[PDB]
Amino acid sequence: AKAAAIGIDLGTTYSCVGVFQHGKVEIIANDQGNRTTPSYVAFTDTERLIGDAAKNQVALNPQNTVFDAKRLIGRKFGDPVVQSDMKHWPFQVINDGDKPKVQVSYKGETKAFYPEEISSMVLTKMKEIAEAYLGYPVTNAVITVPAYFNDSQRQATKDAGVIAGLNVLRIINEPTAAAIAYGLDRTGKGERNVLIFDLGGGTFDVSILTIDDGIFEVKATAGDTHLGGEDFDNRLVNHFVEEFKRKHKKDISQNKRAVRRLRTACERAKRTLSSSTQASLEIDSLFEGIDFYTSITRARFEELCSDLFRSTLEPVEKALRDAKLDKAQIHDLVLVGGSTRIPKVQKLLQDFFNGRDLNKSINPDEAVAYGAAVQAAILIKSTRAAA
Ligand SMILES: Nc1ncnc2c1ncn2[C@@H]1O[C@H](CO)[C@@H](O)[C@H]1O
Ligand SMILES: [Mg+2]
Repeated sequence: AKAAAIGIDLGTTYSCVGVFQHGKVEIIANDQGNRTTPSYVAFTDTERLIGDAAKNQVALNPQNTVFDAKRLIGRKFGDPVVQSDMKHWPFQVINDGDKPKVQVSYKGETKAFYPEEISSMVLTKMKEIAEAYLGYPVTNAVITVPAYFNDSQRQATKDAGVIAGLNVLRIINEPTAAAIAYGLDRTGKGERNVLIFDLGGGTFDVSILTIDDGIFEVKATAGDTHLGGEDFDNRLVNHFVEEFKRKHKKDISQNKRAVRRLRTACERAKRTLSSSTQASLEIDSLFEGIDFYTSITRARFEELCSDLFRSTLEPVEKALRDAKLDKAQIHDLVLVGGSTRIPKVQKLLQDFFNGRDLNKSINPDEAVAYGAAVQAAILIKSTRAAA
């Protein structure tokens, strides 16, 4: 009779929704079969597109396709971070009372939205994905945020849930949700130190938590808000642009279609390289009707991104220093984020911890949502105590 509650990982680049029922979690696929959904919203003269449909039409509608709203949420327009990020976005960000708003063309009008309004559209889609699986309306949810988010950012995320028609049970930290997915808070009495290594599409976060009798304390947070999978895609694209120049004596960089098609093929070859030692790249008529059929080895990809992968250890060292803990004092190392599938990244972290095994038995893309779904199921319990 009681509807299930959902756990939502409201990500910078992608979001994910889960439900915990009968001792098991289901990470829910959307109608296109994807277990993760782009945190994108596109506006046209006739439609508001959310998720895959928005991301899939970004190439020709860059001014009216919004993404990265999580980088603006709960911040001031005057913030240096906001002014820097704006230089990289094709959509307009406006100033309304020292608060940023995204401005687009939508259904015949110029319209401006607060970041919480864009995130409420992403949350609306995640709610619908869950309702398609459950077969009934969903209202209760736990939403996750980065551990470094302040009160303004947490409140703006709750407001996004409220606008989406969701009752927000709690806002919980992303690394806490990942620890809950592994049941790390169920180890009973005694302090447990957990390091969460979160490398995603566009961000990198390291968090150290101490858990005692199910109570969490964030001991340190470090990372780089501008390091992730997209930076590795960028390195591959540069390598291929150079290769094309070498073979055909043409620079393909100015044709946006060629660069986009190359970037899309690069990202897929990158995924293959996590499972195979080689990946072929085949593109028909990339530039001036020339087919670009080539290959790349895992060793070459690792060389291309080597400095980026190595740089992930600096925040790990910093977090350990800030938490006042030695490497040997960390009980569990947990991998989160799609980019942690890269073998070289796992090797570097393992070597840093002198050969320690890494927790990766839960899909890295889904661990945060999984933990949020477990917490949501706990929070809606309303049993009266037996005599
Ligand atoms: N198997 C994989 N190997 C490497 N990167 C991956 C893999 N799966 C997903 N990613 C990356 O994780 C990020 C979040 O989806 C993206 O940058 C994506 O390219
Ligand atoms: Mg994330």
